[PDB]
Amino acid sequence: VNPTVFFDIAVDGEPLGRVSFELFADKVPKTAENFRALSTGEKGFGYKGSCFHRIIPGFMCQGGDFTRHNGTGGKSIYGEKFEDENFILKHTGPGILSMANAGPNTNGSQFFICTAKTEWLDGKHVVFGKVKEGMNIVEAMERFGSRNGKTSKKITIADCGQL
Repeated sequence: VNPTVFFDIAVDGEPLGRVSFELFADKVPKTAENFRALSTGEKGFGYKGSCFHRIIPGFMCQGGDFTRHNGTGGKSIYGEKFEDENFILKHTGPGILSMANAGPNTNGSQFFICTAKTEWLDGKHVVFGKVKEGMNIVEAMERFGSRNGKTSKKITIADCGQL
């Protein structure tokens, strides 16, 4: 019953592979629904064609800024921003999907996929999903990051949607 969404990832336009996520709609329904709808594009905007702008190996891959492509944009399906729904789930290790923010109650569209345990984020970022298939593809993406987060090649969501 929890939804599954996919991203098809490309590297300088060349297909890399597919990542699928389970969204924890049973625990964070509002947050899960935002990501789901942005991944299908059903509200007329969303993730398709957007990039992963910041990738720090051994930490995380951050994306979802589909309006400015650099970490300073994005919007939710509820408006520019929405509240921190709850902090029931924790950042327990690689594969966790979590909301980026700029302060309390400032969730938009930006998210990150953790490639390490990031326990210091517990209670500050809302965890709402986890990689189900294709963690190997996230690992391959990570190799195009750097210490300061700039990517060596352009990493994009070529297609996405719901499975």
